[PDB]
Amino acid sequence: GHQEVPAKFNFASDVLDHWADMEKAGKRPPSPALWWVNGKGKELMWNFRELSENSQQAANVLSGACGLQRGDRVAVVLPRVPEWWLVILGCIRAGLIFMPGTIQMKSTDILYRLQMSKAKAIVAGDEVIQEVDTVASECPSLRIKLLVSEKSCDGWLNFKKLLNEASTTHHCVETGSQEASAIYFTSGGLPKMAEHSYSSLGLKAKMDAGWTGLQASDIMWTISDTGWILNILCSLMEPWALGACTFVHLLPKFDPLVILKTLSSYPIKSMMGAPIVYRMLLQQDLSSYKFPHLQNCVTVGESLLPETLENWRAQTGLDIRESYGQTETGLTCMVSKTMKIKPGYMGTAASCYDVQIIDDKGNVLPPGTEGDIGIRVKPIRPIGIFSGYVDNPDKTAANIRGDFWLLGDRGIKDEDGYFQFMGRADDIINSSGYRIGPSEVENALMEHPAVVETAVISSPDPVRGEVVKAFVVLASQFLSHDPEQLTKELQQHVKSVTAPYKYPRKIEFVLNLPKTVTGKIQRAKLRDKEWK
Ligand SMILES: [Mg+2]
Repeated sequence: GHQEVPAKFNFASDVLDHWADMEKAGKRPPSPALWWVNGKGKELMWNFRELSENSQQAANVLSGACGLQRGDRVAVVLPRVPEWWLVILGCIRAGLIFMPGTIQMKSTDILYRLQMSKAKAIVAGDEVIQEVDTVASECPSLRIKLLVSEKSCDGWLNFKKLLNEASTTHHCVETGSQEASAIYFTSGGLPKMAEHSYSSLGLKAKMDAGWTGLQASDIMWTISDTGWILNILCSLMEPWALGACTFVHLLPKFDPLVILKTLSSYPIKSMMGAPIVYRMLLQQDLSSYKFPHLQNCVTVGESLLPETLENWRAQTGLDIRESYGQTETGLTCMVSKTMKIKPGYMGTAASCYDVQIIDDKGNVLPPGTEGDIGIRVKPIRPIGIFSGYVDNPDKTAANIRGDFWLLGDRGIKDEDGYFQFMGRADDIINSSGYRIGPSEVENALMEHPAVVETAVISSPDPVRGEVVKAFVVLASQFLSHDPEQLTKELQQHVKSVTAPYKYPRKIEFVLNLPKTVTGKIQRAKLRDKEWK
């Protein structure tokens, strides 16, 4: 379709500079925008005027000292240091396409991203420059290497010193609402470049703002890798749309006790994290570290188990409000602060998204019927949807069904419009003309004492083309058991707790299962290998 958006939009000029201006005018006291701590005694805080000044300095470093021009792509690979926030704002101000990536990336990942994006610059931290420098020389478009570090390195520009020398006045580029602001690499096959516009990030953020329950004089802590689109949406835009403060902890180790201590030691009122953050915190006896100031707990990235919600309510007296989204769509469904929580449901449509469950032809289905979760993008493409996969309109096309952008997830919608996540459509198993969800099978296997962990996928079958296969991590108590007899026992066990057509006709015992950094089982990785 197409959009109904203002011609121009820029988050820095249209949002952040408002708050800076308000301070300058005495219309609001100097208010914290960014509070950073390293957990080792170093803290730093910018009010909105200082944030504006310092990010105008960043824009000047980038546009002036490094000569990056409007439309230039800037890889950003930083830990959780304030310079990530300054650099991203710097790019927004200067009209540069920022391309965030994780500080954990290896040189192969870096080479692929730099080459695929034809990035003209990389802004990197100490911890990744050795990896970058192994491959930087094979990226002919890469002209600028900006290092954020307390030290200098030959061949790298010293960002922090350049920042200090830069002018605090930068004329914000009058960016178009639909002009490219960022590229986030997915994994859809090989990683795709999801391009977002100034409006699909910033304007959408402005419209979503406060769904978390955050208010103007509050502090939000989003716990995120700086490379994840979560970081732009919730660490940067949500609080700043509201003129609230974003709290950032270096959090060099994902240390649940550091997290608890932090929540307990700072006046943090809202937090966002992946469900694993909450499950980890629940592995603590939270009771030595009360956090009475915390009011709002939100989560995205994985299904929030009803048990986790229950057990967080138990221990903290707080809700966890779930949200749902992907790189291409940002915040798609959420439980906002005023909405009742339905355990196992991820809420209702964002923000002028029309989210529906749709059938294989693209028709809206009635409540209670499983289909494909989609966002209506015809006749009008809503604000918040990405602009397309860069250099790949076919892959963008392939994900549109009728009037709908397919998220790739199955779902059901209840009577009040709440969505229940029913798994990745690509994880459904097609055996002997039956569709089989892996979750029921995995859940079945999990009831058995021998099974500590399991992942159920398709396996190519001689006789039936595709079969149900289970990878199982054994309880140590069953390591001694006969693999063949145990295999028949588990199948007998599944045949007997679910429709027998669902049972795993193959079982492989493994010592671990591949998982994301947020602890999600990577079934596609297992399925890939499993098909030669
Ligand atoms: Mg068990």
